[PDB]
Amino acid sequence: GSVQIVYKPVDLSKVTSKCGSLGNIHHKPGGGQVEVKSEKLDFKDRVQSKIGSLDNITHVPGGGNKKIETHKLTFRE
Amino acid sequence: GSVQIVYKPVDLSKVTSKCGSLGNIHHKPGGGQVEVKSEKLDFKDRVQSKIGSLDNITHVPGGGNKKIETHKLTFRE
Amino acid sequence: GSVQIVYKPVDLSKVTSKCGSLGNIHHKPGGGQVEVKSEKLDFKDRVQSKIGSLDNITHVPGGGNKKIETHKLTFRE
Amino acid sequence: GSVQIVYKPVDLSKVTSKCGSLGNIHHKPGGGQVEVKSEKLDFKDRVQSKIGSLDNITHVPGGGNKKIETHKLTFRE
Amino acid sequence: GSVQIVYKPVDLSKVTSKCGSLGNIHHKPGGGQVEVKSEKLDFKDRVQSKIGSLDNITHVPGGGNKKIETHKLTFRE
Amino acid sequence: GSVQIVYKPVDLSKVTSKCGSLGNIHHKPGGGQVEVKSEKLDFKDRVQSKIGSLDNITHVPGGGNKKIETHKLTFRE
Amino acid sequence: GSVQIVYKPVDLSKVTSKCGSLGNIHHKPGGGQVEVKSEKLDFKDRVQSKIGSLDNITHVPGGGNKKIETHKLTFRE
Amino acid sequence: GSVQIVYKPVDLSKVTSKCGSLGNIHHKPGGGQVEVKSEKLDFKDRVQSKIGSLDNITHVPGGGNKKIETHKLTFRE
Amino acid sequence: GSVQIVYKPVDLSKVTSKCGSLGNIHHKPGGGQVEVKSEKLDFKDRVQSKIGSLDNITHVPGGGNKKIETHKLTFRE
Amino acid sequence: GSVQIVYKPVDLSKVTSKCGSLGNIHHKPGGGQVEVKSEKLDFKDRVQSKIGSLDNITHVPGGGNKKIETHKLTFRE
Repeated sequence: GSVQIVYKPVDLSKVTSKCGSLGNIHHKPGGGQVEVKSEKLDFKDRVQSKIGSLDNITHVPGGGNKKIETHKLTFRE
Repeated sequence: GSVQIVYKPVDLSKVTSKCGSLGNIHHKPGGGQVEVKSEKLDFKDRVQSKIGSLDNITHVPGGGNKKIETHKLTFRE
Repeated sequence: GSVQIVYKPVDLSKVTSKCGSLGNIHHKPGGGQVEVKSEKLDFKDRVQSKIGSLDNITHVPGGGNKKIETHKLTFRE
Repeated sequence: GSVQIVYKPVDLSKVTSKCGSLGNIHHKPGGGQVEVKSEKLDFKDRVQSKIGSLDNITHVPGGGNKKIETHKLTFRE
Repeated sequence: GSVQIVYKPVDLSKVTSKCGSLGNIHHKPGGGQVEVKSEKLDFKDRVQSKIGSLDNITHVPGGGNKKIETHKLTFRE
Repeated sequence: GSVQIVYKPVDLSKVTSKCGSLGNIHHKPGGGQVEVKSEKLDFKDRVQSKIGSLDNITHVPGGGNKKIETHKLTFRE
Repeated sequence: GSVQIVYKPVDLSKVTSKCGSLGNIHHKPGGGQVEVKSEKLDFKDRVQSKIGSLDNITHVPGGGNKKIETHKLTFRE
Repeated sequence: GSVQIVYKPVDLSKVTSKCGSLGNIHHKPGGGQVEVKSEKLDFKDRVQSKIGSLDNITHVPGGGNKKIETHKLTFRE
Repeated sequence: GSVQIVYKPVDLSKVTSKCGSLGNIHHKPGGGQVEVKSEKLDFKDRVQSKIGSLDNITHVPGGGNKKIETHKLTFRE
Repeated sequence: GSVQIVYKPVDLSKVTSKCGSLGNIHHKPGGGQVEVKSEKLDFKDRVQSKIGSLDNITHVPGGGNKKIETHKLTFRE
């Protein structure tokens, strides 16, 4: 029993953007107050906890085009 | 018993955008107050917890076109 | 018993957008107050919890076109 | 017993939009107050809980065209 | 039983962006206050905890185009 | 014409209060938002204006007994 | 014409208070946002204006007994 | 015409307070945001203006008994 | 015409307070943000302006008893 | 015309306070941000301006009893 597998995907996609002028952005967060209480904490795996945070993020990219592509081939016998 | 598999998808997609002028954005969060109470915490897996947060995000991309593409081929015997 | 499988999908889709001028956006959240109480917490899987949050998000992309495409081929014997 | 399978879908769809001018958007949330009480919490699966939140989202994309396409081929013997 | 596997995906994708002028960005976070209490902490895995943080991030890239591509081939006998 | 005026009021009043125990008071205002617009403003007298305010007052006195007493004698000829 | 005026008011008032125990007071204002617009402002007298304020006052006196007493005698000829 | 004026008010008032124990007071203001706009400002008198303020006052006196007493005698001819 | 004026007020008032124990006071202001705009400012009198302030005051006196007393005698001819 | 004026007020007032123990005071201001804009400023009188300030005051006196007393006698002819 012969098994033949051909895996030749083709991609020619394009992801572009144009923006003539970009600016004049104001970000003025007005403070705040946060309080958290805990006693026991157990993390044993791929964990990404985030406890008691006060964050401000100003994200202004001229591009920001995102492309994700995943290929997977599994063979079992 | 011979098995033949051909896997040749073709992609020529395009994802574009045009924006002549972009700006004059005002973000003024007015504070706040948050309180959380816990005692026991057990995370053992692919967890993404987020406890007691006060966040402000200003996200202004000139592009921001997103493309996700996944291929998968599983063979069992 | 010979088995022949041909998998050649074709895609030429396009997802575009045009916007001559974009701006003059005001975001003024007026604070707030949130309180949460818990004692026992067990997360063991692909969990995405989010407890006790006060968030403001200003999302202004000039593009923002999203395309998701998934292919899957499973063979069993 | 020979089995022949041909899988060649064709797509040439387009999803576009035009907007000459876009702006002058005001978002003024007037605060609030939320309180939640719990003691036992067990999440063991693909869960997406969200407990005790006060959120404001201002989403203004110049594009925002969304396209989702999924292909699946299952073979059993 | 001979097994032949051909794995020749082709990629010619492009991810570009143009932005004529970009600037005039103001980020003025107004302080804050955060307090966290815990006693026991056990992390034994790929953990990425983050406890009690007050962060401000100003992220302004002229490019910022992101591309992620993963290939995987598993053979079992 | 002789005029005789005798002005001898007598006061022995008492204003007391007793409170054995006083406490456990919670004041949690949930933010808000107020906007006022004006152009011309003229105040020329004993004025006590108050324009565009967002106030929270927590007033807990153990005493708080108030006594006001005014005497006035006017003579004309 | 002889005029005789006697002005001998008597006061023996008392204003007291007792409070055995006083405490456990929580004041947690949740932020806010206020905006005022004006162009012309003229104050020429005993004025006590207050424009565009965001105030929190926690007033806890153990006493706080207030007494106001005014005497006035006017003679004209 | 002889004029005789006798002005002998008597005061023996007392203003006291007792408080056995006083404490455990929490004041946690959660930020905020205030904006004021003006162009012309003229104050020529006993004025007490206060423009664009964000204040927090924690006033805890063990006493705090206030007494105001004013005497006035005006003679005209 | 002889004029006789006798001005002998008597005061024996007392203003006291007792507080056995006083403490455990927490003051935690959570920041904020204030902005004021003006161009013309004219103050020519007993003025007490206060423009664009962010203040926190923690006032804890063990005493704090206040007494104000004013006498005035005006004679005209 | 002889004029006789006798001005002999008597004061024996007392203003006291007792506080057995006083302490354990925490003052933790969480920053902030204030901005003021002006161009013309004219002060010609008894003025007490205060522009663009960020102040924290911790005032803890063991005494703090205040007494104000003013006498005035005006004679005209």
